[PDB]
Amino acid sequence: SVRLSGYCGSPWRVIGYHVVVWMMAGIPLLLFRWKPLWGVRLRLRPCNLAHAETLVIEIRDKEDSSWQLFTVQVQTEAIGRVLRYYLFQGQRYIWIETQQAFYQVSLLDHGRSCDDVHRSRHGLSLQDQMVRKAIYGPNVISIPVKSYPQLLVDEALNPYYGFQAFSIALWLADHYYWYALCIFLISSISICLSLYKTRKQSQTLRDMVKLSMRVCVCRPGGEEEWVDSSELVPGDCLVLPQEGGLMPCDAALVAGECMVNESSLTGESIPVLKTALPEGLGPYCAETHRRHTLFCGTLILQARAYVGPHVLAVVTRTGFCTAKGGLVSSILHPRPINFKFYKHSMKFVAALSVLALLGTIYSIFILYRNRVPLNEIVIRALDLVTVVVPPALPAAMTVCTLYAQSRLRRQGIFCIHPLRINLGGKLQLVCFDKTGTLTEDGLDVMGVVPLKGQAFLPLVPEPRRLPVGPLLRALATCHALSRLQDTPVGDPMDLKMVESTGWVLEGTQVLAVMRPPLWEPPPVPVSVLHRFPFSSALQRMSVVVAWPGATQPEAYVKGSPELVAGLCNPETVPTDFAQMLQSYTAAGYRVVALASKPLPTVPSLEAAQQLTRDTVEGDLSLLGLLVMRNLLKPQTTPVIQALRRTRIRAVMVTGDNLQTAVTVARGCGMVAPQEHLIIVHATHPERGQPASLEFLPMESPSRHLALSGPTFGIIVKHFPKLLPKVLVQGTVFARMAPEQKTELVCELQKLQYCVGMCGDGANDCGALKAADVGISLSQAEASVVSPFTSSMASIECVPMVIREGRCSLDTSFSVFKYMALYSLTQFISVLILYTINTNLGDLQFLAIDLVITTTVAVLMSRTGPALVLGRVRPPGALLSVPVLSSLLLQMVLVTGVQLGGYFLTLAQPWFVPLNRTVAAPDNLPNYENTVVFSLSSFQYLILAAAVSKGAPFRRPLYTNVPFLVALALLSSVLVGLVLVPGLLQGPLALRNITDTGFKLLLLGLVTLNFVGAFMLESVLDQCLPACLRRLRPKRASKKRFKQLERELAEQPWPP
Ligand SMILES: *[C@@H]1O[C@H](CO)[C@@H](O[C@@H]2O[C@H](CO)[C@@H](O)[C@H](O)[C@H]2NC(C)=O)[C@H](O)[C@H]1NC(C)=O
Ligand code: ALF
Ligand SMILES: [Mg+2]
Repeated sequence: SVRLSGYCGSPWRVIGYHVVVWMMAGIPLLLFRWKPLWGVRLRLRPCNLAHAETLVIEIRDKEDSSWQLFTVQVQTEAIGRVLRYYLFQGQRYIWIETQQAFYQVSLLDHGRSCDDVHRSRHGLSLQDQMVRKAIYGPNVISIPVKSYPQLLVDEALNPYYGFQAFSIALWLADHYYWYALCIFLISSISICLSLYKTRKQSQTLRDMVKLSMRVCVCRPGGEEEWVDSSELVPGDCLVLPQEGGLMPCDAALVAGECMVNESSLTGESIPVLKTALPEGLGPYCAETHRRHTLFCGTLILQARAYVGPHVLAVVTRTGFCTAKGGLVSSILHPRPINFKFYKHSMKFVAALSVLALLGTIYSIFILYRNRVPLNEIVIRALDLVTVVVPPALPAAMTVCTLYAQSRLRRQGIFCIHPLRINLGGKLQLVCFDKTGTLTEDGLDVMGVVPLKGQAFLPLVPEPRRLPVGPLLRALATCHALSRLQDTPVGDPMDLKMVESTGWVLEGTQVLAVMRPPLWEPPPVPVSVLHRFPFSSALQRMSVVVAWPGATQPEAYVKGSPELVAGLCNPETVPTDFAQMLQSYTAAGYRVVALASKPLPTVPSLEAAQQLTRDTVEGDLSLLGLLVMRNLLKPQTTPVIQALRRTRIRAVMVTGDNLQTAVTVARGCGMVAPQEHLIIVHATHPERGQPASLEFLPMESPSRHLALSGPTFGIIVKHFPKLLPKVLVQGTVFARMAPEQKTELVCELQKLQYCVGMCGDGANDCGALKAADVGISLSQAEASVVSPFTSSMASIECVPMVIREGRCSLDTSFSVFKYMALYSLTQFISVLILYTINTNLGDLQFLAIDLVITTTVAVLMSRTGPALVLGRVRPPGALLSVPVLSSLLLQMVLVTGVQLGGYFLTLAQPWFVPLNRTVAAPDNLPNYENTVVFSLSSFQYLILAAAVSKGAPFRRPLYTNVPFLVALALLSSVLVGLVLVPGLLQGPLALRNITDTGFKLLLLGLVTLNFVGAFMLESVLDQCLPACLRRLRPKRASKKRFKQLERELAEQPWPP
């Protein structure tokens, strides 16, 4: 469905439109452009799609008519005859000139037979390498680092900077030099900080994503060590390293068997067995199988060659095509954040521009009636537009976030992009990674089962209180651990077993001698006679150990419990073992069984110790099983209760097994004991019969759903109508691919849920960016991508960022209301004086614009958040009846006092009219200016105090002593300026009033509007919500999640 079009034109015609916009640099274009689509369409000069410079790709969603616009450069490279390559949206769409046909990179895949990949077991000649290198590019994910001019274009395209630039120009023209400098300097640091930050993030991301490991391509002429790094081709063959190696390319292992860590892909640190691909005549690609294939970013722990000279693999995917590359494409190319407040603010700012256009005509006509010079009128008309639309408004709103960032830094939460703190306020759903976020990172031995008799025996709580004798020996001496300088080096689970007992590891053939904790309530310090490894096929490791009693040694074999049972004698094995194993597996307790064979072998003789691995392990008595699980965390259960009490929903997104997710979620309190959990499985249509949705309930002593990634895939394609019904009711998503984690967050946010991701990353990094609020719980990988990074290493960060957001959004509402009211009250004062051929004097404007607004705006935004989270949520809508009503009614009172005062001043007999001949600047001292300015000054202080709500989301206003002091000291200066004739009257161009009575009445008008404003705001705040229900009782929410929850209330999908 993509709309791809070719382009060419006359060089003079291209230079012509470069004279129109490129000389202008675009900043006028956007000043005359609502949106660029109309311009974009035919700005570029069209041609045959055969030959092009850039390509207009317009991608349409047919269903929603989603005609998204893109323009993409044409790559021309010579293999030996030039081939056309197009780098669309990251990925390579390759154009064959001969067939006039676009073909995307990875269209090679035709379901290439398992046998086809086997046929290409060895990489072809330098001619094949040469062309493949041209077809697929280098084996790298190329993150572009853009230039300061290119970054400056995108930042400075923002229309407000255009308006600020226009404003600063007019201010330098009208001689308002002091404030002009302040707005320019504030802008300069803001743009610079944005540019510096933008470059740094790309630089760090480019550094992090780049992998530089030298590899050995396998070719009969070409199979040599470290022959290349970035040259490895999608068809090429490679030798897997015999030890630890980080895989550069997604590949399939032709020969041998390997153990890999998939922590990048899944987030589970436990090693996974990969075996040599069976040669398959059937035309099947490995994509579906996903089983015998090692992915880019995975670590090969162990690589074992048995059938061949070395472990041998064939590449499948390279560069941007690999899954890692898919995630890099996911973290690049980001959709903008949809926030009702920010768009509604721009609509309100636009509405003020319509009032400015009206104001300009009133200014023009009345000044023309005043018969002022034409020159004056054009500067003054424009000046009013800058009075109406406040040029500092963005800078003011940032001050709220800047404070909240500082509080968060003290709490240990390091937040880049502080405007994202506001999004914290609106969060309705927090999505959680399981491993190293909600649960503890390493599996911990919970207990051991004795098997004393024929049947199994009860689990022992404390390994430190080891039962003294053979179990105590077995647990202490069951080590694969290598001795290190004041440390045991080895596998964490093996370390945990040794640690949990409390025994410490320090003859001719005596190896790694085992000793006690050095408290006696048996010390019996013991030597390991023989040691046999945990081969992945075998699933068993055997340690022969002899205690210092001149006794027969015992051989302890630790293995997978079924294999241990198979090896173990049937009299030793219990019938209940299967049920016990099943129960512990279902509980999420890792079951690893240790068996004992009494051995009639002379100790300290290598001949006696030496036997066949299978013969030693062949028949034994099961000594016990070992049970290990994640312990949730200390603070995990509390945080989830608070979120659930607040009515914020919690969705467990894990890359782990669904059975584990079910038990941890129940423990977490995501699913409470009363709450009923349904398991949803979708069977794919492999037989051609269409896909079947199956719903199975879970029994335990707000109905919600548990899903797997495969199921999610089948629902996202084969049940599109039902996906919404899943998403609004699904609380556990398990075995989810790192792409699927992003996709969950994408489909949640299209349902109008404001969504927050908390995770330790490398798998959820995509979700961390995608989510409106992204919290990293690790300083590596996650930290770089996440807007918010904790160092606390708990879920307890999530409530703090909600609280800080709720304060920040409520403060941001008040600061916008203040900045709106200040611009309008100045707009009234300027127009009121303009009617009489007068203006607010220079240095009077400076008093209001510089000293008053800055002081109240900086000091009103200090208020920290409310102590405890409440069910009520801060409003998201700035363009709404409650806020607009407050502004309209406040302005009526404000206009009232000013007009009343002016006419009262006219009414008094001492009053003398102004010159009206000489101009607004020329008539420096005048009663009308003095009374308007004197009344107006107090209103800016009054409005600031009135708009600060405080109590529900922030600490009480009285707690903000600095703000009250600031208002008190500023109020004193103003009250002094009216009451006493002062030197300052000369600089501020104010005429003293003889009648103290009139001045006391003028203060009277101030105290009327003070009491009035506070009462007017309070009464509206109290009654308007009640009035809303009276006016519209049946009023229903527009948010899609709210509607779907209602539908579900009427009739339940999977009942
Ligand atoms: C108001 O405007 C000015 C204030 O300085 C004064 O007007 C000037 O007065 C002188 C005589 O003192 C005349 O020669 C000028 O023609 C006046 N010019 C203008 C432009 O007004 C005076 O105080 C007031 N003007 C009038 C006309 O009374
Ligand atoms: F640690 Al996870 F999905 F549970 F990355
Ligand atoms: Mg994790």
